[PDB]
Amino acid sequence: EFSFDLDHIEQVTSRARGFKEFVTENLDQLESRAQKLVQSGQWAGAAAAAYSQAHKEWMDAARELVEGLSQMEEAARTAHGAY
Amino acid sequence: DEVGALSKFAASLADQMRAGSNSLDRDVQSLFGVWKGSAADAYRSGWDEMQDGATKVWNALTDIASTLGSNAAAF
Repeated sequence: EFSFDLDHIEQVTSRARGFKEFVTENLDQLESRAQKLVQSGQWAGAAAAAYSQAHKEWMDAARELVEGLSQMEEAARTAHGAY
Repeated sequence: DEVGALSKFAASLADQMRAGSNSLDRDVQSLFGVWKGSAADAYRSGWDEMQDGATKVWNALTDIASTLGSNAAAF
């Protein structure tokens, strides 16, 4: 019924989901601790600009990472019969 | 000290994301030896977009890690 290959796809997709969760959880922790520093004023001027730039990059990238995963999940669903 | 801590945190996360991303890339590519058709194709381009995002994250983490480590005083 449900071949080895489909179970393999589902396992890889599951690892990609675990990876996405790991990435977002830790970026969340980083943003939370760093944003305190901008909030307190300890990071101002060039220091804030540097953080802001990196944060912009990883936020836009995180979105691209989730959208990609979403495509993988729809595809794996399609392969399993969940059209 | 929080500045040093965040530099180490960002650097460590970068190392883990790079490893994770390369590992997933190998796993994903191995599926295409047997999985063919429109869903396989869509999965491949989903992964390409996911890996692209992961790379941009890794690059941003490495950059801020280095700036915080090397320019600690301005922070």
